[PDB]
Amino acid sequence: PGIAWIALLLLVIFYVFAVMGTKLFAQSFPEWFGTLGASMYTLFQVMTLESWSMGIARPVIEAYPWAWIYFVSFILVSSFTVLNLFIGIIIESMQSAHWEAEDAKRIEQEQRAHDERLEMLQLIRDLSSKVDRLERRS
Amino acid sequence: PGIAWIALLLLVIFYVFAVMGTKLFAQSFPEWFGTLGASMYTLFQVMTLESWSMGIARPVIEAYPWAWIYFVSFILVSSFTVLNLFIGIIIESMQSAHWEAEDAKRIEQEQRAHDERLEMLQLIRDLSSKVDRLERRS
Amino acid sequence: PGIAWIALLLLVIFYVFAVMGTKLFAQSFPEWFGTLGASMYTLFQVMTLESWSMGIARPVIEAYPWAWIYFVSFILVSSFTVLNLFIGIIIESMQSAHWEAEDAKRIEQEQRAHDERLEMLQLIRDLSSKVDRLERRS
Amino acid sequence: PGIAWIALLLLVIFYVFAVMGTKLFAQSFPEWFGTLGASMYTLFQVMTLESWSMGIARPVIEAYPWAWIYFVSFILVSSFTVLNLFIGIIIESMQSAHWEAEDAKRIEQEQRAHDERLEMLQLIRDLSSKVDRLERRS
Ligand SMILES: [Ca+2]
Ligand SMILES: [Ca+2]
Ligand SMILES: [Ca+2]
Ligand SMILES: [Ca+2]
Ligand SMILES: [Ca+2]
Ligand SMILES: [Ca+2]
Ligand SMILES: [Ca+2]
Repeated sequence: PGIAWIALLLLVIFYVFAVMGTKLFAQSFPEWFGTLGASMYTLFQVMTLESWSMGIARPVIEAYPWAWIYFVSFILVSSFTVLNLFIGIIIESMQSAHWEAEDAKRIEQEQRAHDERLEMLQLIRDLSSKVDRLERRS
Repeated sequence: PGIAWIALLLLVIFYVFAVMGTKLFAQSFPEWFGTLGASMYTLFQVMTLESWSMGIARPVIEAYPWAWIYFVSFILVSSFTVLNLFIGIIIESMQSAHWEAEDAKRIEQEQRAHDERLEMLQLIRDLSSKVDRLERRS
Repeated sequence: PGIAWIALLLLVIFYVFAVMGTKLFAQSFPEWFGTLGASMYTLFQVMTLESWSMGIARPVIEAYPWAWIYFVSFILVSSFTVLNLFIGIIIESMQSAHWEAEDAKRIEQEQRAHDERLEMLQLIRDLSSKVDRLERRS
Repeated sequence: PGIAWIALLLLVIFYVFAVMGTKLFAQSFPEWFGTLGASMYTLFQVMTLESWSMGIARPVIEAYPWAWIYFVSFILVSSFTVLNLFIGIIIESMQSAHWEAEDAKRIEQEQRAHDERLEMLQLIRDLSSKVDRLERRS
């Protein structure tokens, strides 16, 4: 398993949508969608929210007015799995730098005293056997 | 309740302002605010700050010179209830993955020794009952 | 007293800079820096990094070629005292929604047994006198 | 060394890349890469994703087709070694306003009852040497 597991999913979405868009727009916007290789570029350009609608979406949507859905969704999904991936890094850093190291520094402190108690206990019971061996001796 | 509760709120702010925009600018920016759906689009774009100002705000502000307040507010609000949503996940995931788990492991490893303590205590007053039972017997 | 103290500071930076730019560029970029309240806009737009350079800076810098330091520094400072403020919310949220109620659950779980151990102690000294009065009573 | 150590790294990449693009695009794109401190600029602008591609890269890629790798990877690398640094601020901020304080108040609270325990044991042992000097007396 892993984080670099969404970066697979994401790089899947990235490919999924790239070809999806070559299929539609390569037709009429052959500089943006003319090949797969430009889609990849344009889709990275588009993920980076740089003249995404004004530049690309609008004039495409100019053509295929439903294209909006294609652009909007892509952005939603794309950026959103980066949020899930940006988070994956916050977590697997924020419960790694401190929380995996204390995670065991108090897993160790705590069992370093069920060790003191359970000996102290054993000590008081060799007291009870020494005392209760002197109501059986008085 | 929930954090998919601000996703309701946001998706109202978004519809509020969409109808606000359409009612206003539909008139003279009918490309952007021509329909409710048109503004729903524009405002996604404005939210993604992609030629948001140079593209939409400023030209809407030339015509309607107070629209800045509209646009700057919508941005401030919308984006702000995403910061309020983006953290709604770093929290609900950073204290759900590390700190829901330990929350019970140290809730446990503490109440596991009110066990050892309160029983070992008992052992001592059973010893105190056996010894004080032998100054009243010596 | 709080996080809104940078909000103040950042609302300072915003004001200082909006005047400095009015005094400089009002002159030749009046639409952007003509009034105070339009440098306020323009620097809201600069802060949002929307056509920031290619739309404002490049042009201002065509004219005044040291204005770069102005823009860059503003951006740096601005988005930095925001990174500073953005975090002053993850922090003031992640040790407030979890690390505040535990912070008192196990400052209280702790002091619930300096109050057991320290009763258990006496009860053991009360066994040390009643026994130490039996090497002298034997 | 730490957060400010990737600021060295980032400030490395930034430099690396600037001279590269000056040794490359200084020729044909001299507004952006004519000099060093124009690549330094353009690169800042390119980093902040302001017209990075439609403005710079796409036209640079109009000259040199492979130039794409140059801008993509700068963004990938650059923006990435800030995710790395941004996060190095939530971390070295998160477990530092709440967790460099508790990790010592709980290094302490634990150490104050190795001290309670330890003295209690001794108290039990001296209780034992007293009892065990009373099998041998009775
Ligand atoms: Ca533009
Ligand atoms: Ca149009
Ligand atoms: Ca904790
Ligand atoms: Ca005007
Ligand atoms: Ca020029
Ligand atoms: Ca050209
Ligand atoms: Ca404890």
